[PDB]
Amino acid sequence: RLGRIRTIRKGIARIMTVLNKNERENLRKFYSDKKLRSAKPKTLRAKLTHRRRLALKANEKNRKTRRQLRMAHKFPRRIYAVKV
Amino acid sequence: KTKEAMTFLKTVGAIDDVNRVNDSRQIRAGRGKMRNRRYVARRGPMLVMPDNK
Amino acid sequence: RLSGMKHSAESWGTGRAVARIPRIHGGGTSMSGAGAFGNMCRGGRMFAPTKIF
Amino acid sequence: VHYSRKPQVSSKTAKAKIADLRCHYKNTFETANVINGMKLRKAQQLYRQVLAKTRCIPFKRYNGKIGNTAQAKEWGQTKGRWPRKSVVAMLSLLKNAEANAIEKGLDPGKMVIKHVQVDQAPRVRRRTFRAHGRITPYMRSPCHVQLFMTQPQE
Amino acid sequence: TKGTTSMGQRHGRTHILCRRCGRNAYHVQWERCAACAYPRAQRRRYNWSVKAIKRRRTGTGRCRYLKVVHRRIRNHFKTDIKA
Amino acid sequence: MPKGNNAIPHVHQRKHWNPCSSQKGNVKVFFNQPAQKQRRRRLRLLKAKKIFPRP
Amino acid sequence: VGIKCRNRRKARRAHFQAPSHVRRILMSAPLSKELRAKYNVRSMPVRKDDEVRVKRGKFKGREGRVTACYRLKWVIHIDKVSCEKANGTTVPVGVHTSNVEITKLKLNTRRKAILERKDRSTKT
Amino acid sequence: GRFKPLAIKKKYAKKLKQNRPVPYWIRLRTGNRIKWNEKRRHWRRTKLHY
RNA sequence: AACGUGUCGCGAUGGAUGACUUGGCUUCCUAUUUCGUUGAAGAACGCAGCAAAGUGCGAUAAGUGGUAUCAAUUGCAGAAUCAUU
RNA sequence: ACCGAUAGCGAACAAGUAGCGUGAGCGAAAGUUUGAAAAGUACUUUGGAAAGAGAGUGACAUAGAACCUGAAAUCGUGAC
Repeated sequence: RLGRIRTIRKGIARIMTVLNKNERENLRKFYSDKKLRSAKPKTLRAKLTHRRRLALKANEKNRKTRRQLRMAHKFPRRIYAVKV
Repeated sequence: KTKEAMTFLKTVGAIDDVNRVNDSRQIRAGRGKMRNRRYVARRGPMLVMPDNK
Repeated sequence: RLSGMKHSAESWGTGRAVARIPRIHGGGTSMSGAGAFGNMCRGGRMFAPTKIF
Repeated sequence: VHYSRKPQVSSKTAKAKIADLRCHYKNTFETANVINGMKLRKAQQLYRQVLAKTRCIPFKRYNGKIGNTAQAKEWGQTKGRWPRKSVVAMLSLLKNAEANAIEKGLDPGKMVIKHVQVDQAPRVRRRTFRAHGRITPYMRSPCHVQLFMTQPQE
Repeated sequence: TKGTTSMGQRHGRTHILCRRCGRNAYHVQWERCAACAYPRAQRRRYNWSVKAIKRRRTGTGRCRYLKVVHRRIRNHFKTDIKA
Repeated sequence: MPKGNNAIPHVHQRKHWNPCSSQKGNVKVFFNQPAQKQRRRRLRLLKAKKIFPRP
Repeated sequence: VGIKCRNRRKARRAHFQAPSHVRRILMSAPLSKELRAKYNVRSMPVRKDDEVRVKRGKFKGREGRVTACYRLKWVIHIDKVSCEKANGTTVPVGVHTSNVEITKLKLNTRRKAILERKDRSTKT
Repeated sequence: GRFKPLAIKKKYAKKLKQNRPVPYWIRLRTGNRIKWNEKRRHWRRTKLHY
């Protein structure tokens, strides 16, 4: 109960916290340079639900076909209005 | 303005009945209170609006 | 849904000097054997359970 | 603890009370009683006397099979006992009261007991194994004692 | 006799403690935590014992992480720090 | 039992699947309906708002 | 018109659950008539240091300074009001804000700042 | 028996530390409903079993 | 003399009672729907000044970090620490 | 327009705990000082000790931590 030591250890938490923060992000950077892979381990690459990790990436999902596309061009439907 | 309104209303009537009102307000004795009926009171005179403004 | 109603309790039957009801299953509890399910029992059903319509 | 009976004169009487004593209550009743219990004069001397020169203590309530004794002559009856345990208590009891008679200033050379009130205090539990596995309580009856002493005079 | 001596004979220790769920029911020789059914890669429950099911049903622990999922999801992943 | 000459032997709720201390089960009350009404309404209106240029 | 409670059970519950942070908020004082008059605030939340007056309770009318603010029991110890412990030791009593009124406040930056908002909300 | 695995070694240890009067200093605080060291294990009553 | 009987006042005895009542218990809503082998849940044991428990936490162990706010915390500890960063 | 601590969830409580059972599983009991607060009875004094008696506190301790009330059964007492 020269109680002050708790804090000091808690200070220890603080360097330590920081430290990895830095390292970790260090790492992250030097992973890239390709759109993918190994850039950056999973533990650098942050969990996000089974489903959330699953999912259709937008390109492949919005990048539908010519048939439709032409069609889409052909049948837009924005505003009309009626009453009289 | 509340006051303006009320006053006339009082003058024109609202005093007793109104005064029963607000003031016959009691904590609901018994358990309804403890099923959240904390207070009770009576009822006093009615103005009908065509609509309020 | 099934308030009260909840031990794996059984009726003990006859010859046992006693009213013939369900009783709590288990020992030590010192609920051990205590009358079960219904109405009359501690924490039990009540008669006529409280219907939805 | 509002113990006992409304007791007179703030001048010359003295109050104590102790609880849950460890002698069998009924029994103790008969212990207490000889001092108190009764009927005035007989109760007063005898406490001064068993307790300052005698043994058998009278009983006349509890039943059982309960032994017969000539000592019961002390009573003209047939029951009294000599049960050690109690006795001890009794002595204590007087005694604080007596030291209080210093502080009240009363004459301890001749104080008198009036109105003791001795009550059943809540009982002690424990268990026993019987054949086939049955179990019974073998329980206990302790004591409440609260005491007053008088000694006005001419 | 029939019983009590034979109560002398209960040095079975029958079922022991478990890994996954602990308690007991661990049959040594045909190896099972009755409970968790460790061995087996899933865990056991049955209907009838519904209460047991409740007794095991998640949260009872601490959903150590999963708990936090609710925060996080609700915290909708605007990500990184503000600075 | 009382003497009253009334409309013979009836009344019904004391039949099947009305979940008792058992459980069951096929449940579908309408008490939601206020709320539901609102659910239809509140939504409906609220929908309008969104759509809004549209007949 | 929303025509009820604002239901007590829940509410009643909530109060008991007040966190530290929250205690401070809830606790506000009537401000000195003069002080009110001065900064033109309605009522104001406390903290240490400062000066108060006892209105009601059995002990109506006692007055003194804030030593100590014990939020869990919701207490102010005010300086120079105390109780004696049998031994001969004074032990301060504690107290609730609304039956006291703040006579005088400690003002730092934060104070000044807070004060500003408050004073404003009354005054501006 | 004579020998009794580390896990086993753990179970007593963990328990023992709990089997004694609750930290009194705690008890003293404001609003301490605190009856007693409830859950304390014992042996001439309460073998831990198995 | 006895035991009973009785009253009442009073006392014991007991934990009733009412009154409360963050408890239960029901209905109804919102949602930027809802895990985990990227190791979930559940499990284990651990971690405090002084902690049994609970509770929190996980050897960064009754915790750090950010951010928000803006002086407490009090069983006893502790710190002058409010122009304060 | 629910229940009111034997109610009400099992569970108002360190409860799905404790406890119990080989195990499967079974699975409880258990509420409130303060017209305001410990002010939680200093001190005296007897008392081995508890303790007592005083005292001392506090509106109130027929409020002294069994704290609201304190029902009945049962018993001492007083009193007859």
